[PDB]
Amino acid sequence: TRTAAHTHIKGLGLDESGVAKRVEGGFVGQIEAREACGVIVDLIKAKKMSGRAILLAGGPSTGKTALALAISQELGPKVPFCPLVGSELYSVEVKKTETLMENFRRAIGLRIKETKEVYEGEVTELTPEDAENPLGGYGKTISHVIVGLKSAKGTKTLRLDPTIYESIQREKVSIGDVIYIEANTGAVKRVGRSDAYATEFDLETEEYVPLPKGEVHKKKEIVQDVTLHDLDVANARPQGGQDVISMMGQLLKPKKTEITEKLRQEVNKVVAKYIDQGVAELIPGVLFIDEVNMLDIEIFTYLNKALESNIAPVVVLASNRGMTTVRGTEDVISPHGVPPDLIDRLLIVRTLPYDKDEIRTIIERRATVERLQVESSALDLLATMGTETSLRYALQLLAPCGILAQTSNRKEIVVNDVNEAKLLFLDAKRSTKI
Amino acid sequence: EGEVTELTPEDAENPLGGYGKTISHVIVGLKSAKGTKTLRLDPTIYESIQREKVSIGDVIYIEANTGAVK
Amino acid sequence: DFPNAPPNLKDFNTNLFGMKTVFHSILP
Amino acid sequence: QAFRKSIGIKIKEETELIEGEVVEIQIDRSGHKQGKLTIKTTDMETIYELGNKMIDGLTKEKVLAGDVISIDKASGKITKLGRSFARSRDYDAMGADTRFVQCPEGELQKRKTVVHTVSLHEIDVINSRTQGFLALFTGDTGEIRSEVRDQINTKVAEWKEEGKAEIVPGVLFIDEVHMLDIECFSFINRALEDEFAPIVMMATNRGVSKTRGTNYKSPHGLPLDLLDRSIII
Amino acid sequence: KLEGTVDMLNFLKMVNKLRCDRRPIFGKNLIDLLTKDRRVKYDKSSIIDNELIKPLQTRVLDNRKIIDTFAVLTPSAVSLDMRKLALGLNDDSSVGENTRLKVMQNCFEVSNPLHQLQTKLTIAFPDKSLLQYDCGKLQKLAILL
Ligand SMILES: Nc1ncnc2c1ncn2[C@@H]1O[C@H](COP(=O)(O)OP(=O)(O)O)[C@@H](O)[C@H]1O
Ligand SMILES: [Mg+2]
Repeated sequence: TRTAAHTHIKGLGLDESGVAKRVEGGFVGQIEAREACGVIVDLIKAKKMSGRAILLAGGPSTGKTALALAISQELGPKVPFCPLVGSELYSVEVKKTETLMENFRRAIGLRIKETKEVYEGEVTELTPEDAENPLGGYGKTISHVIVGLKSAKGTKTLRLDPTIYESIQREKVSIGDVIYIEANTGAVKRVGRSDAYATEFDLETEEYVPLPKGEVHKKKEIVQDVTLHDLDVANARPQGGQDVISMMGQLLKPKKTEITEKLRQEVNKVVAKYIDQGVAELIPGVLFIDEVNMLDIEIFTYLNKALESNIAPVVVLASNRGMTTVRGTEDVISPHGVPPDLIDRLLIVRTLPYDKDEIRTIIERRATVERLQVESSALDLLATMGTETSLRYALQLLAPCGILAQTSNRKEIVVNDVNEAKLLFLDAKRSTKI
Repeated sequence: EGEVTELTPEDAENPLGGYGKTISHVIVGLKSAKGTKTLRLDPTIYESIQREKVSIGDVIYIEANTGAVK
Repeated sequence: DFPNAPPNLKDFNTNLFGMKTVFHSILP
Repeated sequence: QAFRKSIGIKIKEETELIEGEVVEIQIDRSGHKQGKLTIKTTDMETIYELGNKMIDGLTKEKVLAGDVISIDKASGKITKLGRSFARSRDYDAMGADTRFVQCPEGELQKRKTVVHTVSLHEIDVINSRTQGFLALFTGDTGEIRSEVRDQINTKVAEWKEEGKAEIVPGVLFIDEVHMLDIECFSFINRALEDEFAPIVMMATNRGVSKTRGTNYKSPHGLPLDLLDRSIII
Repeated sequence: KLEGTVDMLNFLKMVNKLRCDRRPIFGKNLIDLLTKDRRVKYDKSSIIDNELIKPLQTRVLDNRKIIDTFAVLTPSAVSLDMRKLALGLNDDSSVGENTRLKVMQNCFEVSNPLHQLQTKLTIAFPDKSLLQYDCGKLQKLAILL
């Protein structure tokens, strides 16, 4: 129901072993930028390089941010994408470098694929089997504990390691409870009374859960996605409980802290260990920093160092500026807002302005997105105005035109409504004139 | 407010009436410049009395607004 | 048991796994 | 934080409760204990059988006869609403905990759903720390983690997909926008474009003046990129 | 007596009305609803996170040897009364006697894993290695042997 500024951007719209179609995925034109984004996306999917920088350079409205959104969608939600604005780096609780490093490590992702075998049942039989004592002593010995489990269209009786007794004691399973038991771990959890005994007592505080479906033995593969920043935050934070450390943590508000290099190296080491064990996979991801002009010179120098880091994502930067002094410098007039040192480490891609037909196609597709109907003459007038003042100006004037048409009980936009909106809402140029 | 003269905690008329200690109302006798009055108090007010460590002869001060004993 | 003696059977199974009124109230 | 305050989330909660004045409680204990309980309303009376955990909760709440209590059959939590008026005479001074309420009417077991209006900023603050609801008033909330905000967006989307939560977008009004800095405007340029961005109205009185944080004059003190995405009245 | 009981009933009525008027801004049910962890249970919880994520307490516990080896310095000057005077638990503090005793009992019952750091930084007790090191001649004997 919402209509954001980029809802039409469904993807880059390339074809296998080919190029960008003229109109596909909501984009129109900008073929070169889409092809460059496609090759960059393929490189990122290759997952074999680190610290590759691209700069979306172009005039305002030229689709820079739309192109970053296209990259994000093309990689999909499975690849961890971390949008960020250059203004966001200037925190008050920590230094800028800390925020940049946290974002850098936030962009990298880890995928853990674990398969587990589990039995899960209400409990029926519970009978230990006596066996001869190797040490004698006239004592009563058991060699297995026997459990019977019921499930929809399933039942089995299991002989278990006697050690289960201690688990069963701790869990305090009773007959008629629904329990979770791990095939290799010997761990047990109970979660339920079966709904079949919910009628035995009119009142009971515990929650009765439906009996498990399927065969009692079920094999499930669980996939989880995590980021290095999440891991660091979890490891840098107290567990949380009744101990005094948690008490002083509750007293003092948790502010951001400079996570030491030791913790980062420890996290990297444990991640490497578990990856070598074969359970986890690494996903680099993309960190898009819009309005890269807003970064200070110190942030640029740390990017200079951080791009050389052995583990870093692919950074996409956008800039709408021309020849302006780099922030944090007094007399360094440089192309875009990027200082020359960072320019040497990045790649620039151009985003061309738009023609009349391109503006018209963009306007008609945007109107299609907003569930509006427009006449051909109204479309021509709208495109003329967009070429007269601004494209985004027309794309914003679209909605009040629809409201004005609705006020006339009409389901289609007419030139009169367009002129009415033009009179009501002034553009940037006409306001500058006043 | 006044000076405590008596403090005779009472249990419920039946042991099955309550839980554990089964302490019922407490009777307190206060003395002032204009006379004396015997009050019947909730067990919560008795708990407040126990918290404040009040003995016979101590000048006390009970707020019926909140049940706070000073 | 320490003198190499077996325990009670019901106690054995209970340790392996692990009437009168007491409170009546009515409003007068 | 200002932007999220301008968006509200209307969330529906379904509650099932039993409320009534307990008439008689009889508990027998050896083995596990068993007992029977009777709860009446203004137009109903019923005898119930109590499980061990229900009896444990009753004992730990120290409920007596004539008390109006509420039990959530999902969790069994027992809350003492208050005492009857008939027991008011029994004391001269009353504790802070005591309350006098009437006996509830109607059926003993009732189903009720309640709609709650909570802003996104409030949800983020609540879900950030263990005591964020105090920071919702104190204002010492700090810079919430971005991963928390993304998770909250995902959760709100999940609720909306399941149909139990509704979004009520609002209007953000910024007085004297020329008091902002260039960094704030550069952030706003992207921030206006989020799917959950509200509708922002901006009021200014300065004409062609010098933008704060820059060394040049501007048509209204705002960068041209922001004016591009702004219609001027 | 009847006038007194009428006044008492009026006061009780007003107090009860004021006590029932108490309301929360956000109910604890609302707090739970906005705080509830969606539908996540231990059925689909990742076991690997118990080793990948190690809190500060288990890190203090596991690294016992380094803490024992490298905690050497002790405070130059201390004043023992500041330990209890800082928290207001002294006998002549403004904190109430019952509350003070309750706080003391809670502190006694609470568990702290950082005790080892406290006891190492309290007294610089030398270990069994010093008998190797205190005598240079014993050092030479060790190497020669
Ligand atoms: N090639 C394009 N295809 C479709 N829409 C576009 C395109 N370029 C720009 N737009 C429209 O304009 C906006 C994108 O502008 P943006 O990428 O932010 O440029 P800039 O970063 O220069 O301001 C979007 O709201 C979108 O509707
Ligand atoms: Mg942009």
